[PDB]
Amino acid sequence: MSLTEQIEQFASRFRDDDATLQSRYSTLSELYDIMELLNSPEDYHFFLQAVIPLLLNQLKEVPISYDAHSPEQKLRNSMLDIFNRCLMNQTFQPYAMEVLEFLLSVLPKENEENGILCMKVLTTLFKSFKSILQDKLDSFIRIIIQIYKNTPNLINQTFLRSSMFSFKILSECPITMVTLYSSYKQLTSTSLPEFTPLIMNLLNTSISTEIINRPAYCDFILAQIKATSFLAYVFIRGYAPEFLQDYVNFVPDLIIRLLQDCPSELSSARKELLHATRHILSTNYKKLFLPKLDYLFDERILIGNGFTMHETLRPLAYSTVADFIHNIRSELQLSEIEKTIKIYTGYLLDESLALTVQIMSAKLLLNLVERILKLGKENPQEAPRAKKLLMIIIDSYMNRFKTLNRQYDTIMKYYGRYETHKKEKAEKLKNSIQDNDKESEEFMRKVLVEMFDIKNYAPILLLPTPTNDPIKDAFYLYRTLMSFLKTIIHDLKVFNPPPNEYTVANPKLWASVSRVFSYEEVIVFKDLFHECIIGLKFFKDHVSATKDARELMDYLAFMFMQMD
Amino acid sequence: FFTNMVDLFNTMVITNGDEWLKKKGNMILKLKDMLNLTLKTIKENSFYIDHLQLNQSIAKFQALYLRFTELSERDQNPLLLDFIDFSFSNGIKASYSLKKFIFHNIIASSNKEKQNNFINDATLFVLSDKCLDARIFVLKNVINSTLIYEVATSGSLKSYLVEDKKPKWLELLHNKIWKNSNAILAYDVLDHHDLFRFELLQLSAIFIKADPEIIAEIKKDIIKFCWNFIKLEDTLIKQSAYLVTSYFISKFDFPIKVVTQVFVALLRSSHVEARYLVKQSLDVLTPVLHERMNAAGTPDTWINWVKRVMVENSSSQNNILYQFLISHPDLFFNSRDLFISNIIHHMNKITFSDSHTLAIDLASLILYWENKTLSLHLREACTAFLIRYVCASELGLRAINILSELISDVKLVYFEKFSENILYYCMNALDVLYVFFKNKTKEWIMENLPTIQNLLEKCIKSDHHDVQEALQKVLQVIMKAIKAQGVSVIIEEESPGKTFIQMLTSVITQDLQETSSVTAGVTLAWVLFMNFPDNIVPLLTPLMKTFSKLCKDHLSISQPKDAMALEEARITTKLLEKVLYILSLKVSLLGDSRRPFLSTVALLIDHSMDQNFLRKIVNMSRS
Repeated sequence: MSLTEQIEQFASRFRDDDATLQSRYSTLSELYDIMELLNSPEDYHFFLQAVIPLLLNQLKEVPISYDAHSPEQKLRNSMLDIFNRCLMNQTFQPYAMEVLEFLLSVLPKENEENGILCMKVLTTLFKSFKSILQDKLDSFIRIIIQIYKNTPNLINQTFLRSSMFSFKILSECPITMVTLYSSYKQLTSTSLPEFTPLIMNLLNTSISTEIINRPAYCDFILAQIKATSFLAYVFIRGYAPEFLQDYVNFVPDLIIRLLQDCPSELSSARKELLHATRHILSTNYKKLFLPKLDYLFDERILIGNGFTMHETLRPLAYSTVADFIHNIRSELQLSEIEKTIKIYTGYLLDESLALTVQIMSAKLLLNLVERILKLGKENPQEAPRAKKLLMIIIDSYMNRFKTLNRQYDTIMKYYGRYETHKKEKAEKLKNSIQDNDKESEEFMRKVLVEMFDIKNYAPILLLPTPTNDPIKDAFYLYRTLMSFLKTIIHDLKVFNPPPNEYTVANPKLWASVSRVFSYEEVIVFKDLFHECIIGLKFFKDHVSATKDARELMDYLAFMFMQMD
Repeated sequence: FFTNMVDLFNTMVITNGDEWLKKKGNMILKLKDMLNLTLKTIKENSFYIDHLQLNQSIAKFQALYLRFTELSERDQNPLLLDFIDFSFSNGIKASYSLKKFIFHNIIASSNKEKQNNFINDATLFVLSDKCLDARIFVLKNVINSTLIYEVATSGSLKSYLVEDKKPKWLELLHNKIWKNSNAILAYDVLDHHDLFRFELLQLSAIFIKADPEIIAEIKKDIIKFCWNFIKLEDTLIKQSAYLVTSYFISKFDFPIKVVTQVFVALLRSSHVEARYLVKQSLDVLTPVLHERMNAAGTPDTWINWVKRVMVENSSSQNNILYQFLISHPDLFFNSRDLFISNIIHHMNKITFSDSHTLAIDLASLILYWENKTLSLHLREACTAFLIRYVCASELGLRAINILSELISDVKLVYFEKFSENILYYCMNALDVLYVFFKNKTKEWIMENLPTIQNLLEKCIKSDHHDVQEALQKVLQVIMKAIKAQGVSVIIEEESPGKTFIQMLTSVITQDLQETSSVTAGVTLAWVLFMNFPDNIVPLLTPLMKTFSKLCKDHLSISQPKDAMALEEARITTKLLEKVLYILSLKVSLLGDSRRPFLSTVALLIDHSMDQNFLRKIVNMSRS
């Protein structure tokens, strides 16, 4: 049935849908019963020349009346998602001349399903353009411009759903961008309601909810914000072909504003909002003026609105903020460095999120130790204040090891499962069809504590239990953090007090190893040695030691050689 | 000053066995006001914040506070007062210092019954707005932790309530459950942590999954509470509410209309973040939906709903959730057939990534339907998919086994097109092992002998300058092909193939200059000797020649024990040496070739070898 044989399946239904209330299976369900999935390398055109007049006569009727609850909306959406399912390699203009007349009719109206063809039919004409060029690039692109001119009327009538994701980008764009600049600037740099400046009088700071009950509808802000996040996502692509002008300092305040008023009732828009933020911050010159205008203080947990979907957007947002902070590394004075290690040590010691984010936070503190050393080498007056910072971050390393060791026996329970789920998954592999080890002998011999575990018994699990190797993750964490600790403890040798007070006969031995510490620093060093000795129980058998335990013992020995 | 006061009090309690106060607790409250005052002083004046010594002092203060709290007669108020103490600041929990005390709080079976009292003023701490949302979230931690600890390592709510004796907090939970009306004032009152509503949802899920039969007057409040969560706009709360209402309507109190509504709401518009939730929800809901839909005969529309939603989002990524919806239960199927063409087209479109393990579980579904019986074009469609997948490259061996069972229930030579060419040769060899074995199953492989002869002529002459795995894996299909009951009643059709492969062994044994030509002759001579008693008996002296070459480069690997690199290409020579032993030994019809062969055998006993074939040659001397 991959031929013309489908036509006699609806040759009796070749006539139009008369009495469209109960005729919901006659003509519209031709791509729905069986004739939608069969193979068609060059089998479409045996019936594709019958679909276009049939669907054309379907689209001649069924007018723009949207308010009635489906006397005709069913077949309307049926031909709508017929138009997306069809893939063609020929006769593109018979498709194109019969779709524009409806999208040129729903310019100012968007309420009660008023013209939701457009975000599908413009994408299908984009797909047919990307198959082969139809030299029609100045006709269909004007309708979205008139949408943009209608948006002042749309904001004045509300005292939306543009969906511009592929609507202006065609991967070549041999056109102007100034009209695109004006259509972006007519809605970006405006107060999106007339009430957002008057909620900043209570800023002493941040708004969790979008608006405190000022708009009665409360669904226009949701759609308008969604569309604003769409456009804030889509103007990033423009930066690479040509430099954007006429405004350069207007993006950071709108970024902070859109991060402040994303709704807590949805979580999809924050994904591409943070994606647009990291696509801005992946550049070279845009990431310089942005930390000044946010002041690195609106880059906190305000970006998680509603605490039931700020658990999947955690690693993305933390990785983008840390990547940008590692990218600047020169604008930072000591106060911003204190403020960022104070939050990233908390990200490291947070048990609720993944291991990779904790490793990334430890890597960020290791990247900041060079800026701390250089800033302390600049002015010696704050040279104690830098040195105590180097006793904060390694203290968090000592805490992280401690957070592993208390889970020790619990980890062992999962390791027991990681034996059995491996042991029953390697003895099902010896059932292979291979030979030369059985037919050879056949031919020859024929002639002759549940504390962390309580989270895993919740009735709403929300995530499957992991089956990865816990000892491999423990060895990864121990090796990475002990290499970082060796680096920072060796780098602490530049903050020694001058040896004239101790008046040693050999100051050439000083400023290399011998130094001083306070009481609350040698307590941290004692607990570090204690936790590193305890942590060698993960790497036993389960001068006769394993290789990973021997490597960690070399790290622990070399870590304490450069201490005083 | 705070560190000095804390370690002075810690020294005064260390020098005695127990509290110097003798569990009085008046200087400890003075230390609590000391901590609040130094936190306010460090928050107003911005001089030097978040030190090492501040954190160590707070750790010591929590240690002595929780040391006093486990050493008193009224443990119920100062624990919640400690939760008040760090409402504004100071961490979210003392990790394995406060939670260790709470894990002591969860005593097994509540013999003392202090914990039941704790749960009482705990839920009074929850309902009263005497603190911010973070400490009520820690109250979620303690309450739900002792509840699911009594659920897990005991009977499910068998010790707390026995004949409605001392509930003592469930009526407070009734007062809590009744306030849910008007969206539990979520819009009216601003709460910024959504862990509270998830706490309440999980608490209802504890009561539903634990024991819904001893309680019967609470159930309407339970279902209206878990149904008010449906009408929200978030996704994970919505699917958790779907999960808990499917828990309830799988337990008992079954309605007729809305179970299909929650079913079609479950299997429609489910994105990536809530896949495990809808997996658990469908795996709980559908075995009772099957048995309560079939209470009346003709309603079987719950397959038609899956068909409608499967053809709705056609050829997209969200269909895969339905593709392994029908794979986790299977006994509620083999009643439809358009499913088969649907999943065959889906696996043929998804094979060309990393979701290959999905598609095999599609095919493993189909065979499970076929053995359930004990179309036509779809047979050759799925076998062409299986052959193309196994020659496109664990789970490929599962594809091998499933095609081997499926053939016996394309059948033309397609492998003429089969660097990665040697890998395609090996996968083609593994395919032709069984696809020649599973057709014409009366030892009837003679009609296609010229076609398969020209197919395998480009790989029986393989090992001239390339790897050994091609011959070592085509050996099995040659061993299957050259057993055709001999040529004594049939026409000489296998006989030209036998003469051709024996002259190939001849011309490859005339090449003795490298260690690649010596393998083909001994392998094909061994399969001819295994599958036929007659072999090249006038041409047995090149086997002696290659045996002597094997001895004289065993002399080259005598003074080293092993190779540093390329270790396999010595033990495979030892393996084909064990081949050539029995091959030149089991026939004793040699001419003048017996004495140099026996002198090489004595030389093999002479120098240092491995025991595993020295025992083979002493068994051969025993024969």
